[PDB]
Amino acid sequence: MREIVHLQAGQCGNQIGAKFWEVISDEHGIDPTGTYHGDSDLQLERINVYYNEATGGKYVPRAVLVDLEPGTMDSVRSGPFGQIFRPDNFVFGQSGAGNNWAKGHYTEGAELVDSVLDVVRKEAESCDCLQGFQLTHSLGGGTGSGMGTLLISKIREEYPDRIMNTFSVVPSPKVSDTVVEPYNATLSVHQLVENTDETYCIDNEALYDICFRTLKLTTPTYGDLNHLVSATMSGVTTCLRFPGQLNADLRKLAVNMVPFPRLHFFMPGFAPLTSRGSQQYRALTVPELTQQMFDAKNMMAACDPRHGRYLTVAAVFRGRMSMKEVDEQMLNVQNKNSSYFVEWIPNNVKTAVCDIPPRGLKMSATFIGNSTAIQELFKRISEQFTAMFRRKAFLHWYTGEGMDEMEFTEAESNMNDLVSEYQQYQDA
Amino acid sequence: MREIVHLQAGQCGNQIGAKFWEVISDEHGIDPTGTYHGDSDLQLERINVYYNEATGGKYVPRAVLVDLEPGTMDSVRSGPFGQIFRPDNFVFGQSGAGNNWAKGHYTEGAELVDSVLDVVRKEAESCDCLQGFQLTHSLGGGTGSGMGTLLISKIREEYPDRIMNTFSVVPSPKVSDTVVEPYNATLSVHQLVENTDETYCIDNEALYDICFRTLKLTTPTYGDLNHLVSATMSGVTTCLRFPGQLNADLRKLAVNMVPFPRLHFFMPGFAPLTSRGSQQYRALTVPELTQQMFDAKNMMAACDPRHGRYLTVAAVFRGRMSMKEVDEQMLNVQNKNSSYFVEWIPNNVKTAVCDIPPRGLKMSATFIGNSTAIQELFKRISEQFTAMFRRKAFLHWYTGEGMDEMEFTEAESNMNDLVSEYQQYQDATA
Amino acid sequence: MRECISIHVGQAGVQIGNACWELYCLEHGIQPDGQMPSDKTIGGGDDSFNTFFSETGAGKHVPRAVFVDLEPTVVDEVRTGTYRQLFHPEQLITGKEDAANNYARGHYTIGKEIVDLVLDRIRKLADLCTGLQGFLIFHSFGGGTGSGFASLLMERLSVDYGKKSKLEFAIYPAPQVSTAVVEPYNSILTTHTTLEHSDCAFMVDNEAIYDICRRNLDIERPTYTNLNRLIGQIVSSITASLRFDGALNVDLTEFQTNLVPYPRIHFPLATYAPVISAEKAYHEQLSVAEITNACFEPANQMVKCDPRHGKYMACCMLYRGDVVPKDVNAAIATIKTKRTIQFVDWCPTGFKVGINYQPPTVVPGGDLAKVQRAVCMLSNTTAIAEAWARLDHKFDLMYAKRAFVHWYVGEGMEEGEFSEAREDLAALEKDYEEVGVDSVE
Amino acid sequence: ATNYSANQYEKAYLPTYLQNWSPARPTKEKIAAHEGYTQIIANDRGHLLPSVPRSKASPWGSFMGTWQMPLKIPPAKVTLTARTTTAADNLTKWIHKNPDLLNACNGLRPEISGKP
Amino acid sequence: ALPFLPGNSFNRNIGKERFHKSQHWGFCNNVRMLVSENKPGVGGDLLYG
Amino acid sequence: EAIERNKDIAYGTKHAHYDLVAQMLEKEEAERAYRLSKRVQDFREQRQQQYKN
Amino acid sequence: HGLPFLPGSSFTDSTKTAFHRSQTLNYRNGYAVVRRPTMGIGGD
Ligand SMILES: Nc1nc2c(ncn2[C@@H]2O[C@H](COP(=O)(O)OP(=O)(O)OP(=O)(O)O)[C@@H](O)[C@H]2O)c(=O)[nH]1
Ligand SMILES: Nc1nc2c(ncn2[C@@H]2O[C@H](COP(=O)(O)OP(=O)(O)O)[C@@H](O)[C@H]2O)c(=O)[nH]1
Ligand SMILES: Nc1nc2c(ncn2[C@@H]2O[C@H](COP(=O)(O)OP(=O)(O)O)[C@@H](O)[C@H]2O)c(=O)[nH]1
Ligand SMILES: [Mg+2]
Repeated sequence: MREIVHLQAGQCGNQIGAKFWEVISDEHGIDPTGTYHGDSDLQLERINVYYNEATGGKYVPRAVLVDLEPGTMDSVRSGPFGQIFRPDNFVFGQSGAGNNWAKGHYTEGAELVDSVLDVVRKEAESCDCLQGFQLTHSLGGGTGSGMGTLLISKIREEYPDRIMNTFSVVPSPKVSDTVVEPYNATLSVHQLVENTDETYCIDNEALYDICFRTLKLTTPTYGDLNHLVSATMSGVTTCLRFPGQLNADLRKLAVNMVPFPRLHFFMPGFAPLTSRGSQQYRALTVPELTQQMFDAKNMMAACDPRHGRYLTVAAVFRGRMSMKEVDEQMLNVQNKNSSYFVEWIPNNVKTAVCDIPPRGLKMSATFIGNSTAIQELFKRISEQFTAMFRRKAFLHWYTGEGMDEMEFTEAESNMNDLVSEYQQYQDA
Repeated sequence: MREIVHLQAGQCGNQIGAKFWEVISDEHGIDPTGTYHGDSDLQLERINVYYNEATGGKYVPRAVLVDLEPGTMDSVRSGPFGQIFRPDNFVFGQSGAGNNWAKGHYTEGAELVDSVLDVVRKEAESCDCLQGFQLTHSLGGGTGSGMGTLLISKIREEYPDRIMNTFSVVPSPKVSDTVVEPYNATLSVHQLVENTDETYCIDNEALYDICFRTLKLTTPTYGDLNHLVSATMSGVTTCLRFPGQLNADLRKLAVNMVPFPRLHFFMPGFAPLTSRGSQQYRALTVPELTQQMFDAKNMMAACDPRHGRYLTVAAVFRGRMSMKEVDEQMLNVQNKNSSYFVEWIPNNVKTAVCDIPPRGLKMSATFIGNSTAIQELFKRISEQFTAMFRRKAFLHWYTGEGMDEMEFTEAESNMNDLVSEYQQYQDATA
Repeated sequence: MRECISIHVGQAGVQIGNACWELYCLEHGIQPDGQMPSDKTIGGGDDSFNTFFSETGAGKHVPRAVFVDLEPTVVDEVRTGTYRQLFHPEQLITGKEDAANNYARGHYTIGKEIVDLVLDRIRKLADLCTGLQGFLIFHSFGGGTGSGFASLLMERLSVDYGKKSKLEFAIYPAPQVSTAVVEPYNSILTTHTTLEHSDCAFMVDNEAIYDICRRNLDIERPTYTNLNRLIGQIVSSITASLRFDGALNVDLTEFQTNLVPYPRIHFPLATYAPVISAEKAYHEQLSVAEITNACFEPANQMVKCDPRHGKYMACCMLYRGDVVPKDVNAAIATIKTKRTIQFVDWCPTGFKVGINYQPPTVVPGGDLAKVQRAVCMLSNTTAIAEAWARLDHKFDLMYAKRAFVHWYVGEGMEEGEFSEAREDLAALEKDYEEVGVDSVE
Repeated sequence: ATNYSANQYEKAYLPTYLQNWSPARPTKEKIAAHEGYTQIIANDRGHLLPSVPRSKASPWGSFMGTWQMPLKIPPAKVTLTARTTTAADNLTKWIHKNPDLLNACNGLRPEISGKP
Repeated sequence: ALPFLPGNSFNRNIGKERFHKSQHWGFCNNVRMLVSENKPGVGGDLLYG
Repeated sequence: EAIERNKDIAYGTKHAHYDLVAQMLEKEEAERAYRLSKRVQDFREQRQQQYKN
Repeated sequence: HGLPFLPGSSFTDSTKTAFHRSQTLNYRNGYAVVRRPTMGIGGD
């Protein structure tokens, strides 16, 4: 019908996927055993987008959990919502890459590329009219950034027309936890530009920014961070699963967000974030929802859009509202902050309404936006990659894998020609 | 009516068919004593296909247990269904072959052939209209690969028109359990290529694979292997015994599977091989059945059909279903994978249904496929035989029995004739 | 499954193995006999020990180690000790006569006798093994066995296992105090032959640990046991991510890769924090900022080199306990914003952060207090080139007169290999200088 | 002798997946057929005929013990990323110094990656 | 306690010792013959009936 | 149609119950194997005490 | 006490110990075996 097969790669991928598969189970009212315990009829009306039917009133996620190290699976499989995954879909080898992008991509990722392509193929053909796959990984890893590209390059050949998302994670400059982070990210964005329909650049440091200042959580676990990201991936396909006054989908956003195929990097957003005591003094209304969103403090990216031009904007709203206000509020921001919006594209924003609110909450919204201020990230990563690469440092690890050295030069050049082309659209 | 005499040769033959007669006893509701205790009336309607009536309301399988050694027959009698066989069918001698094809075929089995022919012809006469016989043996031994073929060659001369099936066990490349294995294998397959209507190639290393992959058994003994083979043998003649919406027999499957008389080698598989982790997360529905049917991992041979072209494909179904899904899902595999099916045969798949499923199960099927990937077995045996036959290795055992050296030349030239003729059918233009 | 196999060589190797394995047994729950203090066999339970221990058919666990020493008594103490039934008897291998502070004897005459037996034992241990992460090899550069036989074991282990990690904990010679006269000869001839055959190296001197244990833990009179407790704690924090879950786990290959920029240089310096007594920790609040600031103090390194006399090129960092990623990031920011800590030009981000949940266990009779959080550090810095320079100075002024070379030449090693090894270290120091130079115009 | 291919099941017999954690035997992935039958190459008791060609090298394999091995074994892992030209040359020279270690069965075949 | 199908079978031989075999069958009076109807099975244990 | 869906639910329940029986039987089998190993070990302990003394 | 599952709405224990990771996924012979996950993180 319209089905999504959720990919997975690496320890970053497994911990976001564990939380993400937790939260949609709550919207659809699915208990840890797998059965259905919801009370509203429409909670089970389009579940087959993500779940697959099994006997006994049981549903299984359409996931492909992949990692070079089994150790991440064992932590996943012992969670509350860990036994809901079918065991055959787990794909895992014996040895990892050790934050080396080349080991993931060329030598060890080759042995696990046969089985993963089988697990998706069985799930790809199970669904009649598959809408498109979806992957989450980190660019600072060895498996998610590593072979995690080798799936993407392969399945584009098999299934070109289907839509590939990626809630990939981009390293942050101020705090980094991998020394060879520049080389993996430089060699992965070069994969991302050629083979991807749409990308969401989520940075963990901005998640630390949000939790510290807005929610003011004293002890933000990595579970809290994944909840921030899992809530985003629900809000992009909520129109797929539930009806609305003006409906949408993945392709409706992607078509209406990408003016030229080279630009598919978008800054997500999620509106109703308040502290424990802030909800006392708040007012659940649409102008406040749009006010809390466009503030740069709410973004989970590492770039302020006030420095660039908002190319295009998507806003998807959750909850039964009156769209006199949503059109008037969307025009108010468009006309006030005129300098930060591009000129050759009028009516830059796309809107959609999904009537069913998230569970326990009255109103919500999410946002996808393309800016020229993101290139403040690619430009920022490049010199970190370049300064390493003048001295040929950390290169014997990569060169010992059999790759030549011109891959670094071209991946630098694609990275530099992208920001050059991206820079031109700012000054147009 | 339509009867089958189940032949038997060697330790592999006796141990495989010991399980086989049990699983069809359970299908027909027969106790170890031999009496009828079933409840459905169709459980005894076509029982005469295999069983023979005895006085006092008892049934005797129409089997002929043959082996040059009396060894395994003690274990056969000491099994759970040990005394169901009538004792006069047990035919045996003094000294075995010792994995020597020559002794079984020429110097020792030639004394044991006459007695087996007496029992076989006695069973052959008793039935009115016998469809054919059925032999289970291994190609890596001395008796089933040896005199087991001499039974084949003699009986074909006596009864030309009857169908002869052979659920042979071929040796495996990766681990072998006999060092003169390619000597007996390359010289037994020459007997099959002249005198056999069908052969099913069952390889153990595939059987060891399937138990771990699709069932996740920590300790799969040879009993679990033998039950896995015996489920296939039931699945080909279930449509023969039990009524169906669209029926088939052995001969109906025979006509549609051999395009030319030289090609009678297949690779079978069994559909609802479901693991003890996966029953919880599963939906028993016919696309899931044909999904696991055509996955190459489910084959029980040492050849990958993804490397060759499927000539003809058989799907014999068990259980009550809806045939629209049966026709549609077969069509989906037909067209989504175009390059693995030959182009000069449109609609390379034959389908048949049997209304009654296997006992204790709802839905099932078995698959018979004639592929050009089976030629990867013959060349492998040819090289392993040639490299052993270059230096006259292990040969003094065989030529000391009186055989000349020249049969090895013609057995390998006929064998390499088959691989060349198989290859030309793979690379053929429509 | 996770796996590290231990190849302790020498007297230092055996005593370090004693401390490490006592800590592992107490941490996992294993008795000194080997069986759990229960039956606990109605099902397969917690198997986290599988990276160090091996199950048997009797419900016993056998360590994945091979103690080797070329003299009997150090291993006989193990064979008669408290843990005398923990170790399978064929694992602990001994020899009749030792090299006696002679790399030549430990490399050519006596070392080559017990090469085959130890290699066969290693082969059986690896045969038992499914997912082998690495070989942990601990020895000293001074002693004859721990230099010569350990070098030859590495050299043949390269042939036997092409790609497996061979991690190297080393007792580096102390700059002033010493237990030997002929130790610089073994020190120069060891690194020269392990330079292309070793993957990483965790060299520590006993002197700096003596200063640490005096200054912080208030033990005025330390002992090798008191030092071995700290070394066992270091190895524990290294392999904790393999043994237990974490917010961000880290294998061996990860911190091998994010620590060594160039093929010849592989010499990190380790650091543990905090190491304070119970009285000292009664009054002191401990947090991520305090522990990561103490990790950078020159008066806390267990090598006698001040990194302010150099520049870091990498830092692997391993948090353990009730640590929080937000405070980790705050601490990383506050250490990056300091000029007293330099970094090379080519490395803007030189950090590799791992996180583990389980706080470090305490062994009875120890010195440390029970602490909720801790941190380990492996810093690859260029401030160790002064140590190599001092070593070359001592070797040079010994070698001018051909002193003690009559011992070495007889056993089967020529004198030209001395000069070749000295020239190799001469090249290595200049390599360190080229790395330490900055390309700023 | 010859290790053939399990095709679909080759990953079940991959050398690391059989607990053999050393570099291992080659696995022949392809096979070829020969028309006709095979000539005799050897006499009785496996003596090669005078007319046939006969290969060189010892009929005892090639196994080198502790005392047979060279006293300076070069490593398998060679990564010529930042080395100078002469250093690269001399390490290649050390690698190629003893071909007997390369031809030995239990000897090493190194991997040499990159250019100075 | 399982329906008889592939996979649903467990070897009862775990725990059993003395896997002796009997001498059923044999040639007496130059005749192929099941010698003796009263011999035990594997383990020296009685058959059924 | 309601009868058909009840039929399918019945077949599914039978399938799941047979799974649960199979798993419990394996666990009991592993317990029996462990017991046999322990009996072998205790026999060995007795003979080992004899051999030492 | 059953507050809705919203972003940043969760509490964690401050006194649980052990944190033992058990080996569910494993290899046997040349195959991959996925053990049924009893005995969660830390034994409980
Ligand atoms: N840190 C630490 N160093 C030790 C220990 N035992 C010995 N050493 C050091 O090891 C060096 C000499 O090597 P040893 O381990 O004593 O003896 P060996 O390695 O067996 O060499 P041989 O005595 O010649 O057989 C000395 O300089 C000691 O400082 C120990 O338990 N802890
Ligand atoms: N956003 C987010 N990032 C994570 C999480 N877990 C790990 N990461 C990031 O993943 C990066 C390391 O990924 P890694 O484990 O090496 O990926 P792998 O090699 O593919 O398994 C680190 O920079 C972490 O910041 C998570 O739960 N959420
Ligand atoms: N599938 C299967 N194969 C078996 C069994 N028993 C033996 N074999 C095969 O039979 C071959 C040896 O057969 P053998 O006893 O020499 O047969 P015989 O010489 O005719 O008696 C081996 O390669 C085994 O793989 C069994 O129970 N099942
Ligand atoms: Mg000593």
